[PDB]
Amino acid sequence: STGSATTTPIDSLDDAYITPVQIGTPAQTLNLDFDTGSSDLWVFSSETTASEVDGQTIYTPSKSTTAKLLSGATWSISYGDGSSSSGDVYTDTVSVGGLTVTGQAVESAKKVSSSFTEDSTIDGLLGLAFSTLNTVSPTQQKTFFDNAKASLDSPVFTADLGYHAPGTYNFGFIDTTAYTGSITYTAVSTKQGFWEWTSTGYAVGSGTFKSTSIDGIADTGTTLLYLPATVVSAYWAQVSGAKSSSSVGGYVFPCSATLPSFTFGVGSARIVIPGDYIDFGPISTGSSSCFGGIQSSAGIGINIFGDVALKAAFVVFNGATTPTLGFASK
Ligand SMILES: N=C(N)SCc1ccc(CSC(=N)N)cc1
Ligand SMILES: N=C(N)SCc1ccc(CSC(=N)N)cc1
Repeated sequence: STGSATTTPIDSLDDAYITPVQIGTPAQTLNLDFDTGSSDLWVFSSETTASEVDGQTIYTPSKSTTAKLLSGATWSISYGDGSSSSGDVYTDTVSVGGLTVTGQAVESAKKVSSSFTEDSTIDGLLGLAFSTLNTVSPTQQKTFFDNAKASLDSPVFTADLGYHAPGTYNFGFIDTTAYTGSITYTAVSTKQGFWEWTSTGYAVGSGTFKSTSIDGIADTGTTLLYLPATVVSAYWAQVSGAKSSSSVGGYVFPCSATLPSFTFGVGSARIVIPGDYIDFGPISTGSSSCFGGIQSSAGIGINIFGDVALKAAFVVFNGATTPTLGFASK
């Protein structure tokens, strides 16, 4: 089997991407944030504290004839931005782009933090990291991908995120029309539960490539590209007037600037992030200071190849017995 679903930016800045997901019988369609940096499928629901729901579509398990309460199971998770959510667990039928899993753990939120409430466009998360990170207790649950894998034509999924445009998540096949050139595969460590890999270096604009190992994670659930301070300083030094702002929380730059590209290495291959992809727009409405899309990972404890990087590529998440990642230009 295979599945194929379109993923759409939530706003004009590509702050996150949502993908429609069918849950239950009859189907209830929710728009979820597919997150290769976590491993829980959780949804706003009829159980969510009423004051914490503001415009999201909810899952109502009592209206699904295939929903079953997973007795005694609870979950609780935190995200890189300090947001969090928690609740109880059902199993139900979940379909993505025509691919169906029965018995998928659907984590129903009883509580969500304010940043989830305030974002009406995201109805929950669909985790695609390794199932060892799943938070359900006392019996850990498998991700949608893990549950689907045995049925898939090939044990892979692919991320093809758009820049200010829709893109695609495919399960079970590699669309050879969706990329240029070849896919370069690279080793993954699963020891932290992430799609963790080592980039072979970087270049800024038309500058020379610096060969240096950069360990980090392929994370569709993080918006920006977080890299070591040395790398990020080298990038922003090429932008007149750019500075690191302690009060804003990162590098900012004049909105009048034209940004240079940023290249990262995948083995001997090179993925080029166009400069425009690094512009995250005014720091506050009406400002002429703009927020940068490449930020320091110092203090986060890991480098993160988030959407800024991934959207410049066609990315294969190969979930064979020894997982690997693939990257192609597009
Ligand atoms: N694990 C560590 N000690 S590094 C801290 C860290 C790890 C992962 C993320 C992204 S989580 C996500 N995409 N839901 C953010 C921060
Ligand atoms: N806690 C605060 N000082 S402001 C909290 C807050 C953030 C964002 C908005 C606009 S998005 C919306 N209304 N859903 C409204 C309130």
